[PDB]
Amino acid sequence: AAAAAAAAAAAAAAAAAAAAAAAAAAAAAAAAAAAAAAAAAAAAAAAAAAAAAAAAAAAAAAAAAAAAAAAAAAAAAAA
Amino acid sequence: AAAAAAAAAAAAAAAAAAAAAAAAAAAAAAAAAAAAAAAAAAAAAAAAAAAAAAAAAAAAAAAAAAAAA
Amino acid sequence: GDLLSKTRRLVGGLATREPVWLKAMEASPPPVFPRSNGKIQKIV
Amino acid sequence: RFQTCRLLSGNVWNRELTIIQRRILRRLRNRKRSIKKRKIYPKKYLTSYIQLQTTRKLPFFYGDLPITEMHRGTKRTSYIPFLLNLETRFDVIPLRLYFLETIPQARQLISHRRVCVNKGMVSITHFKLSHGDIISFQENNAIIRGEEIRRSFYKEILVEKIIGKLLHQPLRMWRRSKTEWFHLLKTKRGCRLLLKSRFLQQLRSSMQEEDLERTKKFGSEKVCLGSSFAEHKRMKRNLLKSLFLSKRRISPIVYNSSLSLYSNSTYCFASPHKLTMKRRIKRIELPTHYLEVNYRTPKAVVFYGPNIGHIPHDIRLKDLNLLLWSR
Amino acid sequence: VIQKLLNTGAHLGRRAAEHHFKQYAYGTRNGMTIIDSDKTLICLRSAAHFVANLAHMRGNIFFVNTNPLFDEIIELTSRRIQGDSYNHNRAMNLWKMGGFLTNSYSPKKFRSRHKKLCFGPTTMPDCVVVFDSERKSSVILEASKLQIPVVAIVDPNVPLEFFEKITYPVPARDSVKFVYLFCNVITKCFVAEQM
Amino acid sequence: GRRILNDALRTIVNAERRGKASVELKPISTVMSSFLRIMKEKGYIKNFQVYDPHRVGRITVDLQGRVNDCKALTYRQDVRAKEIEKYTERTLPTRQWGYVVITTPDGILDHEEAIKRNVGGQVLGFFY
Amino acid sequence: ERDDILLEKLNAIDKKLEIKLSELDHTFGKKGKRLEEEIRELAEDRNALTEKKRQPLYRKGYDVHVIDVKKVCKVTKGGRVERYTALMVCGNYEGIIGYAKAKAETGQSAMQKAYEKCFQNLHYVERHEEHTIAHAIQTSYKKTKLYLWPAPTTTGMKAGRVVKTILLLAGFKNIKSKVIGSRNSYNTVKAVLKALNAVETPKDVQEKFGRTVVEK
Amino acid sequence: IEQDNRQGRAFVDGIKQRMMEISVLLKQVKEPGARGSYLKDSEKTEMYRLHKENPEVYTIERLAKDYR
Amino acid sequence: AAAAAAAAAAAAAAAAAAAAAAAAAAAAAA
Repeated sequence: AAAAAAAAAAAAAAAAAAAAAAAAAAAAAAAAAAAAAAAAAAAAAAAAAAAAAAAAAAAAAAAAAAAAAAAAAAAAAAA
Repeated sequence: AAAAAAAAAAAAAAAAAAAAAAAAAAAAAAAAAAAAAAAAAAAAAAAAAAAAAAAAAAAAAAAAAAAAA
Repeated sequence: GDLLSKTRRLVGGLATREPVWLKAMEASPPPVFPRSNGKIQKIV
Repeated sequence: RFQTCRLLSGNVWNRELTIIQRRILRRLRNRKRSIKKRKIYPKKYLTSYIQLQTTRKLPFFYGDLPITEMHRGTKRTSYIPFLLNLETRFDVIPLRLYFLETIPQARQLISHRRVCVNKGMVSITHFKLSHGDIISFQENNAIIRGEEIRRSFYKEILVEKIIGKLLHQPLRMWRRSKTEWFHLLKTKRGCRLLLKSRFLQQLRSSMQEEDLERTKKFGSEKVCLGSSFAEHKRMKRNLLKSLFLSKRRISPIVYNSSLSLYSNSTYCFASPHKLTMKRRIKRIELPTHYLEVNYRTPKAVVFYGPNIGHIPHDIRLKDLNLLLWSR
Repeated sequence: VIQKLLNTGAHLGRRAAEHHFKQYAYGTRNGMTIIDSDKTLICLRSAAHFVANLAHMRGNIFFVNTNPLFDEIIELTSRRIQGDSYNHNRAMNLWKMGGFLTNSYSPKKFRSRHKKLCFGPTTMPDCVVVFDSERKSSVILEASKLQIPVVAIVDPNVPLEFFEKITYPVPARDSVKFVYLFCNVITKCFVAEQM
Repeated sequence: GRRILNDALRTIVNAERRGKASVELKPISTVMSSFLRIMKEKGYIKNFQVYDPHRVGRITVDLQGRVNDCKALTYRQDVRAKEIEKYTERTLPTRQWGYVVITTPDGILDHEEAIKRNVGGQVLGFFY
Repeated sequence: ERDDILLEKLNAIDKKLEIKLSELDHTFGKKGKRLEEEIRELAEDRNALTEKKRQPLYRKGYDVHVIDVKKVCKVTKGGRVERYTALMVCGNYEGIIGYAKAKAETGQSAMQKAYEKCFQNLHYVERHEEHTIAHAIQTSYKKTKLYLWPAPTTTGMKAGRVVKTILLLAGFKNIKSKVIGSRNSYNTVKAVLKALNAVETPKDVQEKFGRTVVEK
Repeated sequence: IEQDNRQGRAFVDGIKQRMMEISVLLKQVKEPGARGSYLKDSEKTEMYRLHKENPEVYTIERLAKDYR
Repeated sequence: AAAAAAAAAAAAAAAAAAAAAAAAAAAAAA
């Protein structure tokens, strides 16, 4: 797939960067909303960044992909 | 895309070099995320300032008495 | 502390730097069994 | 007295260090204070040595009362009579904290002269006053010490500091004559306003910079980083993805700007405290846990009591973590 | 299950009563004691996993043996496998003895290499794996000193001063079959593992 | 307080730090059954099945493995309700914890339940 | 640089392993013509290999905590032998406290000969709120006993000397403590160690159910 | 053109020396639970003016929370 | 050209890294 591999490379790069960043964003958001109080803050945050806390975010993104694909496809098949 | 593969080896070079040389983010990320999310005042302003005071100690002491010197 | 948790508390309180067997040590705990009394039953 | 500084192996704030005193302090401070405090590890009760040094520093600071005796009066160790006498002993603490020499200059003042509180003379010299106390000189005190506090706030915070920080390193016998000249210039109540408006703007900018230095000391850059976590990643995204989009799939000046501003991002958010400094002058730490003065004519009612981390200690946090075992 | 059939065929669960532990014995048969072979297998699971994980950081291992009945079974390993050093495998052949594992950076310079070996290699083994009865005690002591984990075969015969400061005990109990292939399990491990 | 009580408690403690997990005590009692249960639902043990309600005497206690020194008092003494705040300072860890056990007319308490109900009685045991 | 010199020393020792393995595996034949090189390169291996365990003496194998010292004068009587024993305690004000004990032939030499071993065999103490200890506790060595009671934040350290210079640079500020029995030194050390390591903080007491509140 | 938007915002960040200083003041505010200012006495005579004229609206809550 | 810019990024970034590394090596003296 000459001249086309770097394209998928950039797509994966952008998607992964945004995805993991939004992941830890949601993790620390849930924390700071509930307690994230004093040192449980550093605990949960570095857990989000070293432990995954991002695999579930990407699974929610893939769920969004499948659901919205189904919606757009059934719409276009209503045509 | 083998020229792009050489560029991507260059990109891996920039990335690994940045990380293992100048990354300085393991907990300052969390600390300042809270600092900015503290962009306003409420009955969660004293809570915020005290959480910042009592989570800056871990970073300061950890760094200055952890390693590398 | 025990040989498995002493070391964790040590490295966590940042006493010494990490050993090269820690991630695997925790990943394969030791085979504990229910604490039972004496009386090895004579089985027949 | 300077002899006490010689004993304390350092500088107990003798005034007007004559030339051979300059010599002897350089000798003593460097050689002795180093050699003892630098690398010894003695069993020579370094804890108790420190204890002596601090319990000897503090009494001159508060004139001449014995502070071991203050400790002993209560059955505690410390920090309570400290926060107390500093809540006020009413001449040695407040009159110096604002405008005087805590020594029998600021003493004997309450003995003979007056500083009426709530217009009430309190001539006891050891009063404790807090929570709503108006501190006011008399008028025949004012008609002199208005000028005295002006010549203090300027000759001793503008003039001396400004002949310091500059004109300094090669020759001090020269800062001598430069102080003569700037004395002739401060003689002038128009020079006052012109100096208020002079290039001190530049020195204040440089001071902002040096405070930024002592700030980056312990992670100001790390919190700047965390607070702008995306933005650098956004710059990297610009660079790498515009790379894998425009080419290898205006590009050259896209790379120009991306390189410049991105490398500058990383530089400014990871420059680690090149201190290397020659010396460090000291600020005057005015009390705003106590309320200010009508500096025009002294009317300086208090509004609150003091804390423990905002006190003029001539001692580092150590040895006072041995005296005041505080966080 | 079938593996339990195989262990039971392996003349292993049964061994005379010289015991300090009883968390293990299924019973006794007056000349043997029957340990819980499922616990045997579970211990193997844990420890073999631990070694196959330590692999994923490739930390030196340095087996130990002194009873040369396993010599051949073991020597099929530790050379081109695990540590990979056949020359060190020769140290192991004739080692455990001297100033050991804590004064490892000893001189030991004097050879006069007349019908002697005198290897003295030196590097921190991040885990230890032994199997013999008791002469090797120095390795256990010094590992417990310097916080090195150990895998060890323990029979009913083990004093508390070992049975409690050795982690990962494989209570295998070699018995009437004497030495039989075991190490071929750890041979499976670490090879076709490191990917 | 009796001495069969002290006996039950010390047999518990010694079996614990010996390392067995299930024991049996012959001379049983109501004040002892109550105390086993109190320890239980405060956490310190696992099951306390008493067997013979009358006339014989046998308990089988199966244990967790917590600290449990728990000396059982012998020489009686009063305890009001407002004196525990200072008297339960003479346990082993004076400040943090241990439950001085008190007996009441309203059932055998510990010092938390006591200072809540504002009832008194007499001390019986300690906890550490 | 640390890893650079480490693997570099490893290059040295690997050429050592190579040539000395070769020479060993040549057992068979005439003797001298290999043993000369044997002695040379093995002596070289010594000089190089011992420098790893040399390193801990000054620069690394040396953190930035602070240390304090003890010392006495033991004896042997072959003639009138005299030597010196000495103790050291490392602490970092956050609580990592460790110690060490070793002997030498003169004071500063013994102080030294421990000054680079205090940094091994480290035990980590858990100072509750950065100023004091978690509770009261008794703890005894052979015949020295010890009692630890906290104090609210403003009293200060009420302890002796050998115990003060440990609770100080462990990071405590408001402990009161009573050591009783033997008034010896090296038992108060290791008594403080057998004591502070005995405190079970609420994190510990969550060894069973129950989140233990602090009373706010 | 997205690229030049990007370069504009990257320049925006590059000229953000000041963010170091807002972080300065906000961590100082962190330090003792206090606020990093003087009021410079212009605010003090200003608030005296404000309240003197308006001792009806400018409570010592309005005023003192204005000037913190 | 863009490959020249990629290696240019590697160049400038490794340059900055080494410069600050030596900077710390010098700041460790005092």
